[PDB]
Amino acid sequence: SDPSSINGGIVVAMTGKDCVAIACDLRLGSQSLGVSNKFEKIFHYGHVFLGITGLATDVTTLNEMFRYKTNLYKLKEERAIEPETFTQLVSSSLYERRFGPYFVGPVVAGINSKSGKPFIAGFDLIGCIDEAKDFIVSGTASDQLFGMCESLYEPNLEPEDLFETISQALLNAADRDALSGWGAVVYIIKKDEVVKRYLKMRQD
Amino acid sequence: GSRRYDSRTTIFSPEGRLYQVEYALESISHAGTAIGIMASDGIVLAAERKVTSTLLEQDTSTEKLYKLNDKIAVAVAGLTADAEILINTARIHAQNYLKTYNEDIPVEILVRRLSDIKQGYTQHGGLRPFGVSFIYAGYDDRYGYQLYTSNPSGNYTGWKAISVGANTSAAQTLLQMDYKDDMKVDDAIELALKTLSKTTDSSALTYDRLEFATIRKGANDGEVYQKIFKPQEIKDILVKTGIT
Amino acid sequence: GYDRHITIFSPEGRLYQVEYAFKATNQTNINSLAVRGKDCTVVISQKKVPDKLLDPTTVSYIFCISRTIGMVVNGPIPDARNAALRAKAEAAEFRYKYGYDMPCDVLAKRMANLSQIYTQRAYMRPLGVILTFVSVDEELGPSIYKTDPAGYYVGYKATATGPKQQEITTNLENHFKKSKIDHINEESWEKVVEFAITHMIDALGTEFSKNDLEVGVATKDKFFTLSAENIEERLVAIAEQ
Amino acid sequence: TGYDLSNSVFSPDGRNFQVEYAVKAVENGTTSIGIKCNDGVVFAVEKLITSKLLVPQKNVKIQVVDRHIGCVYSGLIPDGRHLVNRGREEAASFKKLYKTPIPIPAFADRLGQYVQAHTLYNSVRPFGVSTIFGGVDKNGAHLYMLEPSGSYWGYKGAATGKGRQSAKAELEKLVDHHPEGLSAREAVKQAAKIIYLAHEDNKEKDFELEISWCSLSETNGLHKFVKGDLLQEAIDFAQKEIN
Amino acid sequence: TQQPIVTGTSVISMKYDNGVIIAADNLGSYGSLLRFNGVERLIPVGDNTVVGISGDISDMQHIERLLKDLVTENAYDNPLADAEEALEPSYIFEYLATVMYQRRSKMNPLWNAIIVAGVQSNGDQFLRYVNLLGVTYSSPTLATGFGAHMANPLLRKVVDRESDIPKTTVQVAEEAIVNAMRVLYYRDARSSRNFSLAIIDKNTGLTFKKNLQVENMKWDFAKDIKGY
Amino acid sequence: TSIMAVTFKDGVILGADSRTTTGAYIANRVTDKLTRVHDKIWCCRSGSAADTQAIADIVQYHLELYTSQYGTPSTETAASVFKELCYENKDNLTAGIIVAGYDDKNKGEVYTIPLGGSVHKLPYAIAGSGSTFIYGYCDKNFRENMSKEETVDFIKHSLSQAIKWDGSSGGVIRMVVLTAAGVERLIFYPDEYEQL
Amino acid sequence: MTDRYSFSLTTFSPSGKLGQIDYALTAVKQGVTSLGIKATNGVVIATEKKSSSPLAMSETLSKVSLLTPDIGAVYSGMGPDYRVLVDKSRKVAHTSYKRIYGEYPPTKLLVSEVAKIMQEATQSGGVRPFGVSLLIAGHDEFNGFSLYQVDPSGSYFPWKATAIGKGSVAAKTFLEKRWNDELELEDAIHIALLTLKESVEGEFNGDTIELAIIGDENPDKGPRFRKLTSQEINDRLEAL
Amino acid sequence: TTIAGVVYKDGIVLGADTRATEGMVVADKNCSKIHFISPNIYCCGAGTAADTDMTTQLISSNLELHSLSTGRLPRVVTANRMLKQMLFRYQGYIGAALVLGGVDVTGPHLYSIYPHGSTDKLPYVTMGSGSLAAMAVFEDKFRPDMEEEEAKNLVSEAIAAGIFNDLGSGGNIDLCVISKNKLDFLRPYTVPNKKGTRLGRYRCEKGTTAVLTEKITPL
Ligand SMILES: *[C@@H](CS(C)(=O)=O)[C@H](Cc1ccc(CN)cc1)NC(=O)[C@H](CO)NC(=O)[C@H](CC(C)C)NC(=O)[C@H](Cc1ccccc1)N=[N+]=[N-]
Ligand SMILES: [Mg+2]
Ligand SMILES: [Mg+2]
Ligand SMILES: [Mg+2]
Ligand SMILES: [Mg+2]
Ligand SMILES: [Mg+2]
Repeated sequence: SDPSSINGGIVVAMTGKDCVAIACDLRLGSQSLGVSNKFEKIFHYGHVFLGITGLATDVTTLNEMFRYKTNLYKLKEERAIEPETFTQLVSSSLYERRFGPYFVGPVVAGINSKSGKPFIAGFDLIGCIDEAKDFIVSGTASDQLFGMCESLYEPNLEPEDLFETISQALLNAADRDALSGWGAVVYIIKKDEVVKRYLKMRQD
Repeated sequence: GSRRYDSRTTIFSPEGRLYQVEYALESISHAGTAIGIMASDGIVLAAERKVTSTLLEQDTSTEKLYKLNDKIAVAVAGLTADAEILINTARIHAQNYLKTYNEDIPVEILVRRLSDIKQGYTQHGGLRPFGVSFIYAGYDDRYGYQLYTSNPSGNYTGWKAISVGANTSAAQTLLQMDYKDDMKVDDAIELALKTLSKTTDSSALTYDRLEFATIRKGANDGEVYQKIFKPQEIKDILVKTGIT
Repeated sequence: GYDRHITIFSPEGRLYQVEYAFKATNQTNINSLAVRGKDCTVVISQKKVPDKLLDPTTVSYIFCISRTIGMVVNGPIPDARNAALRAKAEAAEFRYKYGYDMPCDVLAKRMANLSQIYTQRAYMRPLGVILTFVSVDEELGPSIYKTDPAGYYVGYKATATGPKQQEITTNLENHFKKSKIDHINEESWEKVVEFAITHMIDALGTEFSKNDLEVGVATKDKFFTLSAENIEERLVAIAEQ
Repeated sequence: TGYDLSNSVFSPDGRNFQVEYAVKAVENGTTSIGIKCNDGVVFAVEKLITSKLLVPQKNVKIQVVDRHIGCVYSGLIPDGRHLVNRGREEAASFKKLYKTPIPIPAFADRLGQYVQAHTLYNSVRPFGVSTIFGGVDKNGAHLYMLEPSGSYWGYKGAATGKGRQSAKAELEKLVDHHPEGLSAREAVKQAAKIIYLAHEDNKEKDFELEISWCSLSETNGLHKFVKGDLLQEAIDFAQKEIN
Repeated sequence: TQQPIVTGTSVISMKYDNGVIIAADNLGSYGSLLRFNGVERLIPVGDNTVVGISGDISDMQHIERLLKDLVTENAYDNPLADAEEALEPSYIFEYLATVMYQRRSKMNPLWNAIIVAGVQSNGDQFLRYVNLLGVTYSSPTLATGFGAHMANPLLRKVVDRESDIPKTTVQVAEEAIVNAMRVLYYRDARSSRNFSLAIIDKNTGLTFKKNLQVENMKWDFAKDIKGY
Repeated sequence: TSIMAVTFKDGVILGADSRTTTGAYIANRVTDKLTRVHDKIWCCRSGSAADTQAIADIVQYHLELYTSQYGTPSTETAASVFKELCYENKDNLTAGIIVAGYDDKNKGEVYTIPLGGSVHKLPYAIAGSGSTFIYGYCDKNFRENMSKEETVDFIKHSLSQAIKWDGSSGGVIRMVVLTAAGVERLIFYPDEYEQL
Repeated sequence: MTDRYSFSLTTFSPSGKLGQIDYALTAVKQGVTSLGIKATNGVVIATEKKSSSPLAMSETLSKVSLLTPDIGAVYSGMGPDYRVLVDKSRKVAHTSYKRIYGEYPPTKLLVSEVAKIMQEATQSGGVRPFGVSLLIAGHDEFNGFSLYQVDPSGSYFPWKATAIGKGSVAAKTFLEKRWNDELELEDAIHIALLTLKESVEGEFNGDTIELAIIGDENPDKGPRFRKLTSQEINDRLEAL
Repeated sequence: TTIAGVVYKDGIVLGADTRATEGMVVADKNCSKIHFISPNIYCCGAGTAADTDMTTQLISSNLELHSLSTGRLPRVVTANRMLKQMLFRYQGYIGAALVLGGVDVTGPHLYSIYPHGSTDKLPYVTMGSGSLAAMAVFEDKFRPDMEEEEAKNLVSEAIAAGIFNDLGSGGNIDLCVISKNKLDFLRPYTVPNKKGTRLGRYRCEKGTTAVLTEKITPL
């Protein structure tokens, strides 16, 4: 009965040369019992990508909530929300539930369409923004992901190289965690193309 | 007390009409004309801006045509400020439905709720009604393309072609004359512009006094696109049909 | 014509209740005046006690709002005291919330904002008063700010209010044309009080005993009113020159 | 016009006609007075004996607030009771927070602000009373008079009701003839005289006299009614002066 | 829910032929610390009633203000406030009993035990107890807290039943009360030597005695105690 | 904390140490526990720093608003406002406050308000964790109608001992003198008081 | 006290007119002239400081208000009504926008929020409409420079250039002739000073004119809103 | 976290480390902890990080509105009051531990604000897990009325003490110097640790990861 480790799962994001990557596993369980191997944790609102780990009901709820909020934004603003702005919206929304929080670990990823700059960010369950040049990690194998990213990562990787780095970071981290894995998805994001790849990984 | 200064906005006349609703409709009849035409492969929305000045910024302007979601738009006739209150309510209502059911809101459901809000202002609360008539243009996978209208009474109805605002009597006669069921979008575009051109209180219909939009399935395969026309695109479509 | 009974617009875009509240301002038949020194701000007002049965010490239109801010009112006493109690409460709350003494101009703006609400909301009448606030602000120095039933407010080099306000105003305008400066170039508040009384005498064309006047003085870190004997001392000094 | 049909409406003069109409109700009421003295205040009132069937001494009109303040009023009697009830609440909440009994000027503004509040809205009616009140606090004696507009001042002597002008004239003579001061026991006797003299303006029905006082030396700074030997002595003093 | 901080100990009392006697010491304890040595815990209401209070002193001071405020309120529009419509002991008690029970029922009690002693209009002796739970009872002798255990046994030897009240004079009753206060000072660790006593008689009225002391103290036998 | 207030011939003096702790760490060694609620009404604060600071601020606000309407409040009135806050919020407060002020009618006055929110008017008062160690001393050495110099010495010697034995007390001894003459602030350093 | 005015004080008349809105617009007509002009690299807004008395310090009365660092406002009509709209405009820019998105609202949306507040005074119980027309000039990253007018009804329109209040009919004609799409900011200030001279009766200088610009950043960003000084106006009046 | 501040001759010097932690893990090595309140007032933050960011942002917003209305620069005492009164109302549940420093019309002022709503007004303060290490430096070397470059060095030295000796603190040293004539926001002031150099290249070559399916979509 620790809300952030009932269902399991992980998300990681990285930056490269004029690109960003965000990846997640596919497991949803109930403690020891694996229930679903199709539960994606990465969503998008226009060109801004959001990954969410933690309690799966809150993952779903928050996706629905940010879709709602970014739809209204776009109608009023007459433009797509940018990553820097969305990051602030996520923070505000989480801190609104300060003493009854959503049990989640969200990760923002995307390229600002005006400046061309790759952007990633992470949050705690209560809204504190963690910005990074390099990588953001989240979920039940966050320790494992921190270790993988800190040793594998280098700056300014080409999209094809960055794919290999982020995939190896996720896979090897997931295999040292009982509650993560069961399939994986990687998103490679360039200024005006996005490539989504499913990874082959061990299914135990 | 304050009884002295109460207009009693929600009462019946001896004839069984609602004073304030009737007077709001009289207000709307002086607003710029807006026309909706439903074709088999799309919908046209056309509206005449209220007497323009040459120093008005035309491109960054919105007065008549508003987007409610990706599948539904409205043409406005009446007080713009009143319309914006209602538009935001409608926009939120659409998003509530999407959040609840994970499906885009069916057009009639949205129209009914907006119309129900208007009705309330005529039965309780002692406030003036909204001085607005809407043309709703939209698509859903149940009924396909749909046109509706609502007015300050909260009454709504569905149409193949319809006008609101000024000179609706003349506009409706002209639409009734040239409309047919097998019509295409590009024909409907022409009918809309021709009708406004004849009913207008201006000397000649020009690009700078018009707002124009289409809702087509003319994207790529089985999906709906909203095109709010830019100034230059209205200038081109006005030349293409030989009005200017 | 119910547009003259509540605060809604007439066909010519006017608010008659606001206009009539301005006429209530002069109902007391009292004239006030405010000027600034180098170090101080002096306010003076006429004191008329017609009834012999009145306790003259309790008849006042000058209020000590806070330690630093004083306020003179032109208008009926019930509305005047309503304005005063609110101003006191507002200035106390400001100090609690924000940790420093409410400036004269900020209080003025606040009371003007309250007045504005009564000109827009129907259930509340305007107060038939004009409020003149005085202090020596720690940032802006000697300050005079004035509020009316319209919700208007502005700062002043000097000012006057009442039935015979225009006479006093032009008298002051003519002095500042001559002196070429924004204030009374004087060291002591005692002489700025003397200037204020002297120029009121000239403009109104009347002489004053000690009981015909009321005087408030603002200095750095306190506002205070003068006793009958303080004013008498001041009247003697004018007469001996 | 119509400016007089609704409370809180300014006329084109800048007047609130509804308040002025409340003043008419006060002018119609019986005479009440207040006399400030050396170390206190004295209150008196005319009680019209409508019928033989009224129990004497048993329809008391002067009212105490806290233990040190006395209130008397002319006009609509129920409106006066409503004002005193509020006064009692205001005095209670002052003593609750600040411990000390409410000072008289403080108490005066509590009534003043409350009465003024009933001229701010058309959903209330102004008070149909003028109230004479006062007592003894840490700074000595204070006498006040409060009117339907919310206007109040401190007084040496005060009068309201049908015989106010007669009583005012009589009060002004006392102020002129006693510049040093009047004693509490003297002021009681004078109060009786003035009510008897002010009764000439209401002389169809004969009346009953009611007096109260607060004095630092005579009542120990507390409000007390004048009864028995001291009352009959004050009545006899008044009877001698009318003849 | 709270906890009592500054506290008063026993209040003791009894009936006699013409009236009642009540007494209490002048100490405000702060746990084991004997903090305040000048606290009056007998509070008179008019000239016919004395309310003796034990327990929390902050709550006692609150009750003191309620009684003071009750006297003010009774005087309002009451020409007979010093005569037929004066406050009776039975009125004052019932008010306090109502308050005490209301407060326990909101789970926010006044942390006290109270004895209301007085004489009524018709000369009848009034003596009744109420506490933080709203529990009430009357008896020829009443005592709170510690006094219930030590004072009552001594006082009941003077008045054991109702029929002993007419046989008990004011001298015998006052001796018994003062004697009981001595016994409490020997044996109660949270008591003091200094106390107040109040007699309410139907003939002689209210007599309030301050700055009394326990005297005639037997300590001599202490010198002959050697070890355990 | 060791705080006290003592009435004397010309008025009243308040005294306090300057130590604030979290367990055994001294968070502030130069604390001011003597705080102004009016020109000549001051208080000594003990208990929770946050609670006493919040109370003192509310009281200062109340007395400022009192002054605006009714002029200078009595010391009794100030104590009553403290009591009202302490008593009604007893369940959520840890505040032991001594209130001390100078009137011209009443001269020097001391009111102590312990944890329950009771009020006690006394010739002098001691409070705080360090007060326990000086009850014996203060009772033996206090006299009524002392001079200014005697009262300063009485407070200095007393708080010196309270500081010596209480670990929660220390730093400097601050004092505030309240008389008809005005308000005087005194400070005494370790090198003076420790060797008394 | 019961606020019993729970009903609308603005209602439709038989002709379809909303009386109180029209009457509010008449109040705007009586008010002092103010204008706004949009250049390629900036926007200018201007008005006359109509001093109620020469003893009054007209510097203290600011007709031109900063709403956000990149947005400014000016009005014609009732000053107190404007002052409370500026207070609400500033507050709504923080509560409903900056505390959510971590940036200031774009000009069009802040305008939309002010417009909403004014609409509600036109429909809610027991209130009259606001007796002001606003001219709001501003800049934001995605829309660039813009200028908007807001009326008592709550209706708002974007403008290349316009005027409101006393001499607005004459001033709008003057601007139609002079305005083009290749104006620099200095050229627009020059045209603003020319247009405003027509409607002013008395003294015409930096102490009687209030003029602000939305332009380049003045050293995260610097603020684009700048209020011109009394000296800066007088310098441009010599090259007039 | 190690945050600190001193009052020097001309004004205020604030200081902070840059380590953000998630339990025992470092989530950000160069995280900013000195927050903007107003142009003349800044606020170092310790305790719960979200509470620190949101509390300083809210009070910065409310002070901006206050300053627009009054037309004058805000004071530190009002920043202090607004933070204090809010934190008190939430009875410690908002875990914000702030070092508030700025320069008024009344001169330079420095405060420490605690989660429960207590404040101390002091010439030097330290907060966070590294407060004892930092306070040792101040007790060793602090004197009143220091020159600018001396006060800078003392704060830097006090943050360094926290960086090296406290495990909760680390990374770079950020300073903020506030006086009447200037505001100097120095980030980073010092880089006391070089980033550890890696001896091998562990990055995988292209095609190494096993893919199931791919999808490309343009924007
Ligand atoms: C040092 C303060 S300390 C260790 O001495 O108490 C920093 C101060 C700080 C860093 C960054 C910022 C950003 N502007 C402001 C202040 N504090 C931290 O590193 C804290 C450690 O307590 N870290 C956090 O609060 C982190 C934020 C990280 C994502 C970057 N959040 C958590 O650890 C949350 C806390 C929490 C809150 C409510 C309920 C449960 C847990 N843990 N989680 N999940
Ligand atoms: Mg696994
Ligand atoms: Mg398995
Ligand atoms: Mg009104
Ligand atoms: Mg020690
Ligand atoms: Mg607490």
